Amino acid sequence: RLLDELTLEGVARYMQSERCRRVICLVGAGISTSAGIPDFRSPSTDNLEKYHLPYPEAIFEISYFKKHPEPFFALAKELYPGQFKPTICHYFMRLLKDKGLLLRCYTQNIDTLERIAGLEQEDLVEAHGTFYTSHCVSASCRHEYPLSWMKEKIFSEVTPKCEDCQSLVKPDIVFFGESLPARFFSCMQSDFLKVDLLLVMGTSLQVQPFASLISKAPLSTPRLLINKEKAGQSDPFLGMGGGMDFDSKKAYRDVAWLGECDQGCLALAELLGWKKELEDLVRREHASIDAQS
Amino acid sequence: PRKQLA
Ligand SMILES: *C(=O)CCCCCCCCCCCCC
Ligand SMILES: [Zn+2]
Repeated sequence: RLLDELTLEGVARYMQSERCRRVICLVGAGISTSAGIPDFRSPSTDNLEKYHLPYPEAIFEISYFKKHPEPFFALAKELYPGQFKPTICHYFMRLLKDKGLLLRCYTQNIDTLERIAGLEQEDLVEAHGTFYTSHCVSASCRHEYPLSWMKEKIFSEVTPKCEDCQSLVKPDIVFFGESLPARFFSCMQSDFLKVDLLLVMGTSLQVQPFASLISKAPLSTPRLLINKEKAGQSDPFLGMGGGMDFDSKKAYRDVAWLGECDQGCLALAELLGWKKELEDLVRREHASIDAQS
Repeated sequence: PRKQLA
């Protein structure tokens, strides 16, 4: 086994060893909740009577949306964060990148905080798209707009239309009925041949095909979950394909740290000697954002 | 593949 012990100390030791060079992060909603961004897959929200929808989940379906986009953008206004301040967990991944350890971050989130925290396009697989860019729905024009531009149109309740061709401009998220990004399957084929460590943060691993990513790790590859709850285990209510095994007598590589993601990454950082660097990074980045509204 | 809820 590559972990000397199935603890955070054990993972930290392995990370500082020569054996650990290429880290994949798998992240979800629980890495952005402390930034005041809710889980759009949990019981947030329900009262969409307003929008006269054929069925509830038509608000996030692509055919509906291209026909009647006003509902989605009005809800976008209600849900739009007052500020985009990435968390300790996002800045932790920036530390990984700075230290040469980050192979890739696969994210379920659309809130752009990974990019704001300084992960680049190349470092990221936005499994469900992002608000960071938007494009004109016309394939011939496909004009790109930044989030600031999308923000304004949303917060001014004026539908986003292309300046060049007056088409609708859709945020680059994956609505229901859209194809999952081809980059997801491309990168998965290539990345999991190189991975030395899977950091899994802020996801209960319920949405497919993202959940299946943990089965793509080599058998030897250590896997750490930072989360408010254990997750990723085999589910007998489905079949009975290599789920997380933390607590059995056959456990050899999987570790669960339970709590706020923020507190988990701080603890991992403290063990690695990075807590000061991480603190200094968050504070100057936060101040910088606070200063820019 | 396509993004489905159900
Ligand atoms: C597919 O799983 C994506 C689900 C989309 C959720 C609705 C979008 C919420 C709009 C608010 C944007 C605020 C964050 C940038
Ligand atoms: Zn256009």
